[PDB]
Amino acid sequence: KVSITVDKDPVATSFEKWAQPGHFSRTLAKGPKTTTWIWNLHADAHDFDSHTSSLEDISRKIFSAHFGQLSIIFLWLSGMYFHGARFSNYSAWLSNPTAVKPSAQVVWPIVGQEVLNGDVGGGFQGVQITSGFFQIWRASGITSEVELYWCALAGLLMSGLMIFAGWFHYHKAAPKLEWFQNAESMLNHHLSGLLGLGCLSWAGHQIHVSLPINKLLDAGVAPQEIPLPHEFLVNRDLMAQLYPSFSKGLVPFFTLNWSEYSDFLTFKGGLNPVTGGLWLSDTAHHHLALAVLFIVAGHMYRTNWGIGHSMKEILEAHKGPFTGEGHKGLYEVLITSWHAQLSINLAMLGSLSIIIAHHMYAMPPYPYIATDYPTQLSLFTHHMWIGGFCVCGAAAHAGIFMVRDYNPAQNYNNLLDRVIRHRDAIISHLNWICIFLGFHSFGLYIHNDTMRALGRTQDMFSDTAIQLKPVFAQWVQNIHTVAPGNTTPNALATASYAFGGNVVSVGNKVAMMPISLGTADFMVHHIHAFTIHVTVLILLKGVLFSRNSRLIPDKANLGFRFPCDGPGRGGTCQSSAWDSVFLGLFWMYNCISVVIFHFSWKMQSDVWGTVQADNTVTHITGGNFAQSAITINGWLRDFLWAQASQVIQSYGSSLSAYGLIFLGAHFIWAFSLMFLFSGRGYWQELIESVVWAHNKLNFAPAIQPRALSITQGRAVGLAHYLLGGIGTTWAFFLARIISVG
Amino acid sequence: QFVKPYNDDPFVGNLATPVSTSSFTRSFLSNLPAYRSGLSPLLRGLEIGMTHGYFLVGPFYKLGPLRNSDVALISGLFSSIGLIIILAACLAIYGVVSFNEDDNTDSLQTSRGWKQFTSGWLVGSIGGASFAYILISNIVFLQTSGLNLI
Amino acid sequence: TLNLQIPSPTFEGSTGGWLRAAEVEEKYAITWTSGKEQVFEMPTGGAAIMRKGENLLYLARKEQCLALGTQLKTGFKITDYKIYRIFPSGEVQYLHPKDGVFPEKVNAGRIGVGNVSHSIGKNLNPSQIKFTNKSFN
Amino acid sequence: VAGLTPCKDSKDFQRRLDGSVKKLKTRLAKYEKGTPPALALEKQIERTQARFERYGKAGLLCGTDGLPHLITDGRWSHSGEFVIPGLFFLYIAGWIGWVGRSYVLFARESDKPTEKEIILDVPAALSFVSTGFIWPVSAFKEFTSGNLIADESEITVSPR
Amino acid sequence: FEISDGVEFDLNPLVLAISFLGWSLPGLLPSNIPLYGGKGLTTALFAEIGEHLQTFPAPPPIGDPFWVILFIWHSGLFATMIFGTIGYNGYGPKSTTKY
Amino acid sequence: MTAAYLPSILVPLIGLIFPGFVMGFAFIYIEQE
Amino acid sequence: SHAVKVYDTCIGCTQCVRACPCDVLEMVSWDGCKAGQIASAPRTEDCIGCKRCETACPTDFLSVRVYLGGETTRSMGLAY
Ligand code: CLA
Ligand code: CLA
Ligand code: CLA
Ligand SMILES: CC1=CCCC(C)(C)[C@H]1/C=C/C(C)=C/C=C/C(C)=C/C=C/C=C(C)/C=C/C=C(C)/C=C/C1=C(C)CCCC1(C)C
Ligand SMILES: CC1=C(C/C=C(\C)CCC[C@H](C)CCC[C@H](C)CCCC(C)C)C(=O)c2ccccc2C1=O
Ligand code: SF4
Repeated sequence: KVSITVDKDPVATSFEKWAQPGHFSRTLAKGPKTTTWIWNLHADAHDFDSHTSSLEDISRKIFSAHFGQLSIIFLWLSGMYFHGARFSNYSAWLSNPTAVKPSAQVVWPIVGQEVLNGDVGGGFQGVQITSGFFQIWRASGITSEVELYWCALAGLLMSGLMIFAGWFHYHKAAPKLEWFQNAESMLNHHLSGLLGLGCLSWAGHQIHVSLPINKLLDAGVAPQEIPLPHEFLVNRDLMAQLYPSFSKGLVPFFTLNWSEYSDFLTFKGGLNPVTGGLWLSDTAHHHLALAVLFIVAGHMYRTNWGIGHSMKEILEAHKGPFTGEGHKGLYEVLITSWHAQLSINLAMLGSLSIIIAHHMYAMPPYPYIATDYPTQLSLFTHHMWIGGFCVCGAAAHAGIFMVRDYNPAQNYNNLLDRVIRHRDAIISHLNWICIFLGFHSFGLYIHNDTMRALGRTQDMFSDTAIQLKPVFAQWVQNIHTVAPGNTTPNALATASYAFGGNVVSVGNKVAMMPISLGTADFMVHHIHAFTIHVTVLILLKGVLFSRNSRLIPDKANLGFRFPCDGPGRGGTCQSSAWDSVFLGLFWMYNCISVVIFHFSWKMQSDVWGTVQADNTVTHITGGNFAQSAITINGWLRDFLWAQASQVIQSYGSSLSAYGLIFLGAHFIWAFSLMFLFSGRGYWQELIESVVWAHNKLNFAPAIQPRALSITQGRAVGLAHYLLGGIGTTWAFFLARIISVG
Repeated sequence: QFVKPYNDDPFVGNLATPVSTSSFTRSFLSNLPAYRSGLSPLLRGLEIGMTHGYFLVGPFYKLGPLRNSDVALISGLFSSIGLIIILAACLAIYGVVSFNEDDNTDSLQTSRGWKQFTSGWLVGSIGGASFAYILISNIVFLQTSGLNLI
Repeated sequence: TLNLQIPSPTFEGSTGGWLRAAEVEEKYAITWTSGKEQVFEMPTGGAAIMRKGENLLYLARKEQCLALGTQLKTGFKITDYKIYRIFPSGEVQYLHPKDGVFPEKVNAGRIGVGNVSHSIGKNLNPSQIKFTNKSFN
Repeated sequence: VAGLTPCKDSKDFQRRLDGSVKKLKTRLAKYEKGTPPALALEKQIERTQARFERYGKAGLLCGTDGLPHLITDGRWSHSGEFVIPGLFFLYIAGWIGWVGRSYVLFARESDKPTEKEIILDVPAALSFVSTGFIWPVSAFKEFTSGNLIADESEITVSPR
Repeated sequence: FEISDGVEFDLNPLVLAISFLGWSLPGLLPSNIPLYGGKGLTTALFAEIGEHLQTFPAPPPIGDPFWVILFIWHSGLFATMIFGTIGYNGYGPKSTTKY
Repeated sequence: MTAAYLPSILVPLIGLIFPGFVMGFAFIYIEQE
Repeated sequence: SHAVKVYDTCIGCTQCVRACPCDVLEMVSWDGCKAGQIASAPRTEDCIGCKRCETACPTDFLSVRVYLGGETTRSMGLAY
């Protein structure tokens, strides 16, 4: 029976434990004999599985932590809306979106930092923003700072509601483990209620607010002259002017005469010629169809009324001759381990973020986002980074599950056991494929560099020489170009003009034009494959060898996160799943850096640009990608050296902050190498000398100073490495794109 | 059902799988020269080298430095011969280093057996490279990869 | 002595088992009695079912054998596990429970090997044991 | 005068001032009069002019680059450039160190020194913060009374 | 025929024939879209094979319906082949496992 | 036979023959009982 | 093989013996410590060098020391 059961007043709200750091942990509650205690407090703050053996306690803590996170996110959103309402040039941008640069942040004039308040436009000077909030609001139909103030108020109220809910559901009414372990009910409610009703409500909002307001805005009406959303809601005649099918009502809906709504529910495709974004009348239909799909999908599982599926039955029924027992035990694993669920959900969320980055650039969804090149680049790279981090976290928590919550008794001759029983084949084959891809993807660049340096330019892998044409990608592009009318008969235009078609231009500037793939694109795609495969190798190898290996037969006893197992067996450094995550994070950084560089150069060289009166488009770099992106020297000179000019010549401008952050990110990246190339013994001995100096003056801390643990040194090195690298790319990208757009 | 212990030994570092222990796999492996029964190490080497020096001429012929020249095929054959000599040297040094002079009766895991294998491999490889050179030089379809029919 | 007829814990196979080095150099074995049919974790990877009675298992390394023994002793309550080492000649030797009692508890008969008659601070210097046969002890 | 020219009478300094003011005025020309941007840019111009005038009158020396240079050798004519500023530093830093050391000893003679070092006894900490204003005489008094320097035989050291 | 060390496998070609027909007969369903012409998937594939055999050495140019028709038809055919072998060997007349 | 031929006569030697022979002999020496 | 040595500082806690993944350390009789037992290293040829014994040692400076020496198959922990 799916039912609600809670414990009343399980934990008393009191500050007694606020003054007892480490209370959650038995080893830490004693006190800080050394400085390692301080670091352990933070490393084990949110490891609820190591505080108690009670799954109920862990689940309640997780529920309340989620409520706190939602309150933080709502506060973030309310802050963004309030800054848009008070410290922005949103009205001027609405008046002339193609001339004034969006800005919603202003700095104080203290030490000359007021230079960062650049001339964005609209009589306003602030910090140009690249998050796309202006376009989000324009699509939502917001035309005033009053509406943004009300948005901020709603965000603040929801943040308060979420924090109250977290406190209430930890200290007043904490649900029980039987409540938590309702996968069928939770999936039904999420799918139908959360997703389906969310997209249904958004479709209603688009049909009643966004569509007419944006129709008038594209018609050129002034934001002040556009009527209000409640006017549209209550005046069916006013709406029936813009969309003449509202005079028909909901009778077509309930009689299945849905064609009557083709005026505002259509499958046009392409991009709005005025704004350069997707048709909001297409987005409304998209969200309505998604609502139907999700509400139907949320009726699949059994809750209380017999109708539905049991995922245990499905999984146990899915087995074959190559898999023995198949998916047996997985339902229990997933309703008894939060780490397995976290790994699955993180992998899916990161992959979704990557998919979102690709689609949101090729099919600009918001009005006036496509010609806002800083926004496009920033969003693409941002979501790429989020996806990479989520994937690495998925690997980490898969390893944590394998070490902590994996029980061989419950997993016998199922898929998990069989994977562990042939892990050597998997890793050896992935090793071979990684080496093959590395060779035949990077040695090609090396071959080209050597041939261009030797003057044998006819021996290179180039479009003007030996060719490596991505015929399959070009074939798919041709399919998608010709689909309108043939394989998608009732669509007027292609899904994206990147596959092919006519240039979409807004404000004498390209919004989206065909993206042509050649030898350089073939090369960079195979390098992307290489990097993804190597990252997968590192992460999967760590996960599979988390518990045991030929080297360390008892590794689950050492744990998921241990430094080593000593200098024996030749040396057993970094042999833990945690260290696999550490190296795989390095490699994820490599992969995403190459991906975002590919995006930046390709889009600045073959998509983005200004279109002349001759209908010809001149790009930001002008075709340098086809003949330069085939050599590492080409990348070093025509991309890094060439495009770093904007950020290195930003002093004295409003991008001087980008220049300074460029240098500081370089500093942090280099500073990471001190932790990464070094070990703990040297720093402990240096601390011994420094402590002698302190003792010579008859004083020294009661908390004995210690060098960072081996794992913590690796973690600090990795964190500084990632911060420095990503910050360098951040400053470089933003300075370049805000200078040339 | 399909995946089982190797040789009914659950603790050997192997699994019996369709790719590893199917009837087609076993027949193919047992009929390859490296495993066929009755062949001398010399005949094994002969067949293997014949097969290898043939494919070697093409990559060199069609992608080598002198591929757009009138001496592309001869250059290719020559470069195959050089690589064959290098690999024969590798085989010889491997034989002298790995196998000691005890006599196991030419089982391909003996000094004499490996010497015969490397000699046969050299002869067969050079012969196969020459055969491929002759066929390419004399047949247009091979010089154009079929772009004579266009 | 070791009886090579003891059944094995009905393992389903793995790629973590012993390799040619086991047939050429050394192959370790472990024998233990179990009161029922439980599921244990192989030191090489995967799950196995131990039989009711005596169980014999082959591994490539003494550390693998001793990790399996520790698992049996702690997870389960089996402490009659004996470890042997087998050479290609058929020279099966006996290693664990070397004297029939585990090393963690003192037993009469053992002789101290590698014991030194001072603290580590009394070790000689390499300069003092250089160009000589003296030991830093 | 030492090896450079006074900054109050340097064409390079005047040119730098002119360039800064002209940049600000060019930025201002595109904003309506009385609007917040115009007022902000005007205030920036005023601040630049005041800074340059004050630097000129300060007696700072300026090189061929047109930027003030500091003579940190001990010359009393340029004490305000390094020495007096550095004396203020040394005062503040000795204050910080003296009060921190005092608190370390206070926590040392406590029931739970580690608890006192992670969760502080801020009344006593503020007491020490106050004491820190005569740290030079206090520190020398500690030194001469022998409570500062520990003996060689009472400090742990590694073996040779 | 042994699919593994000692596991036997029938490898009946009538399974292949039945799966081919199961995917191809539905493929006859015509469509007036340009890709198919007026005809179905299987008939369009046959027509393209003949048309590009008339011009033998020259491959069907990129953008020709041949590639898309080939890919879709073979995707469906392989799916039906997998399902048919599953049905014949697991749900068939001599299977042992209750699937 | 002039000195101008010496580069073409020697560079292949020093760069392919000397390394090959050295590597083979060193291989035989290092792996030898 | 690695050279494992024990000194007079042994207190007979036996944790060095219990921490060894191999069986290299065993308890023998002694009169220099209250427990009456001292660690000894008879099977030093099985030592891998993990220093788990060193980690599980409570005496100021370790009573058990592992000096890593020549490497063999067993020392390198090579299952192949
Ligand atoms: C420093 C020494 C050195 C020398 C002298 C050469 C010489 C040569 N290299 Mg280069 N090469 C070197 C180092 C050197 N390489 C290194 C370190 C690398 C690794 C990056 C390469 C990688 C490399 C590649 C990838 C290629 C070359 C090629 C060539 C050829 C030049 C182009 C041409 O038209 O010839 C080609 C025309 C020919 C007729 C080739 C005839 C070669 C004969 C058969 C050589 C005799 C070999 C000999 C019998 C072996 C003895 C083995 C013994 C030492 C154990 C030429 C044979 C090209 C080539 O075609 O090589 C076959 C080529 O594709 N080299
Ligand atoms: C849904 C997201 C999610 C959730 C709920 C968790 C939850 C958990 N993770 Mg994490 N994890 C995630 C994502 C997530 N992870 C991702 C994306 C990754 C990949 C990087 C990881 C990788 C990972 C590892 C490798 C480990 C965990 C561990 C844990 C557990 C304890 C973490 C802890 O105590 O943090 C407390 C919080 C901190 C220590 C703060 C860390 C923040 C660092 C210092 C960087 C912050 C920089 C910040 C952005 C500012 C930069 C700007 C600069 C100018 C200041 C906990 C169950 C640990 C575990 O289970 O061990 C047994 C563990 O070892 N996670
Ligand atoms: C705005 C300018 C500025 C800034 C941001 C800093 C920042 C810093 N200075 Mg300072 N410094 C400045 C100007 C500045 N300085 C100037 C103008 C001078 C010249 C007088 C100095 C001279 C100076 C010295 C001599 C030292 C620093 C140190 C430091 C660092 C640590 C200070 C500390 O921990 O204090 C908190 C206080 C303590 C921890 C107590 C002990 C240390 C202080 C400095 C002792 C003061 C009294 C003592 C009797 C002085 C003897 C000096 C003699 C041996 C030369 C810190 C990064 C310290 C450093 O880098 O150490 C590695 C350091 O020793 N600075
Ligand atoms: C695995 C797979 C999947 C899809 C289908 C596909 C067919 C591609 C299949 C793969 C097939 C492959 C890899 C085929 C490759 C074939 C090869 C390399 C064949 C080689 C043949 C070699 C031949 C004749 C050699 C002939 C040599 C001769 C006379 C030599 C004669 C001589 C000798 C030996 C010595 C003295 C001189 C003299 C007399 C000239
Ligand atoms: C430098 C270094 C040290 C010495 C560094 C230490 C002990 C760090 C202590 C730094 C102080 C205590 C942090 C506070 C001061 C910082 C300036 C503030 C930023 C830190 C907070 C945000 C946490 C190690 O101990 C170490 C250990 C293992 C591998 C590599 C290394 C290593 O590289
Ligand atoms: S741990 Fe150190 S002290 Fe305790 S027994 Fe083993 S050796 Fe002797």
